[PDB]
Amino acid sequence: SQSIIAYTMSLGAENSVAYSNNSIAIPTNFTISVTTEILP
Amino acid sequence: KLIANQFNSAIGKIQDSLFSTPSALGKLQDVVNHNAQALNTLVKQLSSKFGAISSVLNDILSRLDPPEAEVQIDRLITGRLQSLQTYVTQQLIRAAEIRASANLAATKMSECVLGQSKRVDFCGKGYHLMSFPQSAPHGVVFLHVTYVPAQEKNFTTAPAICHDGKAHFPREGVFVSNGTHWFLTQRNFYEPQIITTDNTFVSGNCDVVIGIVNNTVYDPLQLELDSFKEELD
Amino acid sequence: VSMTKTSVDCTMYICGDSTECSNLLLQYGSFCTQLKRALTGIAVEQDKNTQEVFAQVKQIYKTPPIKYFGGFNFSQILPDPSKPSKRSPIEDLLFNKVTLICAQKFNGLTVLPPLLTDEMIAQYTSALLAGTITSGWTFGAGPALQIPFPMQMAYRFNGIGVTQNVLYENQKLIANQFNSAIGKIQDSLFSTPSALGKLQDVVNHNAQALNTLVKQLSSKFGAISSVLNDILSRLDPPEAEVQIDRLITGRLQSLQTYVTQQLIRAAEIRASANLAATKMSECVLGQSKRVDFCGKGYHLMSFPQSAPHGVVFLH
Amino acid sequence: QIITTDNTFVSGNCDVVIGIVNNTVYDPLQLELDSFKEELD
Ligand SMILES: *[C@@H]1O[C@H](CO)[C@@H](O[C@@H]2O[C@H](CO)[C@@H](O[C@@H]3O[C@H](CO)[C@@H](O)[C@H](O)[C@@H]3O)[C@H](O)[C@H]2NC(C)=O)[C@H](O)[C@H]1NC(C)=O
Ligand SMILES: *[C@@H]1O[C@H](CO)[C@@H](O[C@@H]2O[C@H](CO)[C@@H](O[C@@H]3O[C@H](CO)[C@@H](O)[C@H](O)[C@@H]3O)[C@H](O)[C@H]2NC(C)=O)[C@H](O)[C@H]1NC(C)=O
Ligand SMILES: *[C@@H]1O[C@H](CO)[C@@H](O[C@@H]2O[C@H](CO)[C@@H](O[C@@H]3O[C@H](CO)[C@@H](O)[C@H](O)[C@@H]3O)[C@H](O)[C@H]2NC(C)=O)[C@H](O)[C@H]1NC(C)=O
Ligand SMILES: *[C@@H]1O[C@H](CO)[C@@H](O[C@@H]2O[C@H](CO)[C@@H](O)[C@H](O)[C@H]2NC(C)=O)[C@H](O)[C@H]1NC(C)=O
Ligand SMILES: *[C@@H]1O[C@H](CO)[C@@H](O[C@@H]2O[C@H](CO)[C@@H](O)[C@H](O)[C@H]2NC(C)=O)[C@H](O)[C@H]1NC(C)=O
Ligand SMILES: *[C@@H]1O[C@H](CO)[C@@H](O[C@@H]2O[C@H](CO)[C@@H](O)[C@H](O)[C@H]2NC(C)=O)[C@H](O)[C@H]1NC(C)=O
Ligand SMILES: *[C@@H]1O[C@H](CO)[C@@H](O)[C@H](O)[C@H]1NC(C)=O
Ligand SMILES: *[C@@H]1O[C@H](CO)[C@@H](O)[C@H](O)[C@H]1NC(C)=O
Ligand SMILES: *[C@@H]1O[C@H](CO)[C@@H](O)[C@H](O)[C@H]1NC(C)=O
Repeated sequence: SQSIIAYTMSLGAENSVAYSNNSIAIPTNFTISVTTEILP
Repeated sequence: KLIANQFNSAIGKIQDSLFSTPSALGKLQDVVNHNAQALNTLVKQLSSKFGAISSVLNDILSRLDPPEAEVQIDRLITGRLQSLQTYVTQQLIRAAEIRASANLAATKMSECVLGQSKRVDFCGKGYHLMSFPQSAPHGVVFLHVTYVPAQEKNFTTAPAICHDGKAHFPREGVFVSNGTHWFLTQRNFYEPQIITTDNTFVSGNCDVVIGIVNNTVYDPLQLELDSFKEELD
Repeated sequence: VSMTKTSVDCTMYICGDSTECSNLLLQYGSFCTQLKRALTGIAVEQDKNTQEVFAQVKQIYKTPPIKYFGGFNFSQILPDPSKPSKRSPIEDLLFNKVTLICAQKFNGLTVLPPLLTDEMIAQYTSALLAGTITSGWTFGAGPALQIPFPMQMAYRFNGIGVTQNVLYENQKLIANQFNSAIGKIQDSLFSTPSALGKLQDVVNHNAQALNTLVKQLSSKFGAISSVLNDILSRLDPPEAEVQIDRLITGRLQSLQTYVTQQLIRAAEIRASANLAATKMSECVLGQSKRVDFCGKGYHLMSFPQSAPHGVVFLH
Repeated sequence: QIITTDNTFVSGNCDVVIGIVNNTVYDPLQLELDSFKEELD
């Protein structure tokens, strides 16, 4: 069924970046993204 | 063609997002609601007595002689004047907030729509390409078109290439390796190119840079020379 | 970045545990409602301000277990796993310098906790530091792309008109100057009590506003007594109503003054938080060409640190 | 300015770019070579 629950909020997913002395990540593709900003 | 198709898809997504999400324009509805509250409260305060026998001036004047009516009227005047002072003060505070928002909107109009901005997250998420304004009630909506990197690949790198006692540095790019050969690529899009004397510049010897690797740097002029007089005679 | 979130029980401030006073208060209309909404709006705004300044990262990034970044020592800005709360040495210093029983001001005045705890803010700061250190400027614009730190710095040097070979030839000098400067930051903040004055001033202004609001309850405002219990104990309702209305007028004006000045301070804090969020995006998640926006000199990089009710940027 | 191999860069063939036009791109090195050993012997 359903109920109201309480929890400690999550801040985000974890991501361990593979940092190394001689390792680089380079985009092989791209996305064109359109977002919206609303101002009074 | 890919860029145009991604743009057109993103615009359709903007229409679907705004259409299907009632809360998308909440900031402007909140401004309208706050002004509606302020005025509904200001009018409702007229029904309060503030200690008077009645909230209606016509009933006070109908029932009492001027000398008593003046007391009841001064109680109502004090209450109504304080209600107006509260309304005006909160309108001035809201006006300051709206002015700050309008100044931000004008700055974004100039820097995002009339140009291209390098300010991170100022003109949307990603690297800014362009923006388009749209009018909205009591406000402006900006559609921010950005370039978002995707599908990154994992490469080996080096700060410099050592050729013949000299350290070669990229002019515009980063050195990468696919595990067998070294190439120079632009940083924001993988496009391997042969490492040459035109792509790189030379400064110093090979014993200074930490992490320098050994690779051939190609010089077109020498290769042509080595073919040009190959016969010799 | 944020302001203390307060809440006022209007009836209990003006007419604490007095039915006769409450009934007289009802004749002034919905003033308690307007004040309640104003303080609720401020309380919500302060959490919005904290969220906008610190919650700018989609994911919580972690540093490698091998904390070697070309010779650049970040141990004084990265979280210290040994101590509870997982704050950096600098963050511990910043929190130490600035200072459920409602023991004080129990006159209808309460303080609400922030939505994000100090630990959550420290976690956002840690994620931002890990992202900048391990992914450079690509972290802010999309997916985090690993880059060796000395190459990130060489790129940042190109960003200011200095070639990459200048950094690579002088990499040891650059790392040593950086480490010395960080040690100087710790010594400067530790030895200068006034370094964090802006945040202590915010705390002091909120403390003054509440101490003044409570102290005003002792004023008579023309009444025979400042205490409602003594007026009701001594006088019959018809005379008590006059004395009570004098006290109601004084207390309501005191609350209106408090709320108005909290709204003005809230606007100032909002402007500061908006500046802090802009600096977080342009200084920490990128490299800025705006002169003096991200520190004195040509900007290379910035590192956030959490502080009570605020943010400290190391430029 | 004259369109040369120093002013421009090369990426891909001529069948990809929409609106590409046909024009000579001048290469200084080849021209010098074509004069340098013109006599041949
Ligand atoms: C870079 O990413 C884009 C997507 O953002 C890639 O283009 C996409 O390629 C897939 C195929 O791998 C397309 O899916 C196919 O679409 C046709 C449409 O008729 C359909 O019949 C197929 O069954 C399949 O669904 C997809 O539509 C296409 N997207 C766009 C916007 O063109 C692109 O290939 C990637 N490039 C590289 C080098 O990875
Ligand atoms: C990065 O820098 C830190 C310090 O800036 C290095 O760790 C150690 O830090 C302490 C101070 O925090 C240094 O002084 C020590 O202080 C204690 C205080 O009780 C004292 O008992 C010790 O005798 C010492 O004076 C300590 O010297 C320093 N460690 C070293 C080896 O110098 C940290 O090691 C640095 N990281 C790298 C990778 O170099
Ligand atoms: C550019 O300026 C830097 C300083 O910001 C110069 O590096 C500094 O050079 C002096 C020597 O001229 C170093 O002093 C020496 O340090 C050793 C440490 O063991 C000490 O034993 C000596 O008695 C003397 O005190 C100083 O430490 C060093 N600073 C750093 C951060 O490396 C650099 O040489 C200058 N470059 C040019 C081209 O002028
Ligand atoms: C790294 O890239 C090079 C260049 O593309 C690869 O070598 C080439 O592979 C293609 C495969 O069709 C051949 O046609 C070329 O002749 C090769 N060139 C040379 C100079 O060998 C190489 O295999 C790649 N290595 C990895 C691990 O991806
Ligand atoms: C790059 O090539 C040079 C030679 O052109 C290497 O230098 C030699 O390194 C060996 C290492 O055992 C020494 O014994 C030689 O005396 C070196 N010769 C010279 C002229 O320096 C260099 O080590 C190579 N670098 C890498 C990373 O492989
Ligand atoms: C640029 O020149 C090329 C030839 O160097 C043209 O390609 C030819 O176009 C004709 C068009 O009728 C074809 O019949 C030939 O078979 C093509 N040859 C080759 C090798 O592609 C090209 O069309 C010219 N472009 C423009 C815009 O004039
Ligand atoms: C980078 O090089 C240093 C050289 O001392 C080494 O200690 C460190 O572990 C290396 N980093 C990685 C990820 O291998
Ligand atoms: C990149 O490649 C190395 C091996 O060359 C590997 O160890 C590393 O995990 C790779 N990165 C990722 C994100 O998998
Ligand atoms: C509530 O009281 C108990 C003791 O009766 C105490 O142990 C506990 O910590 C208290 N909780 C709070 C939130 O103060």
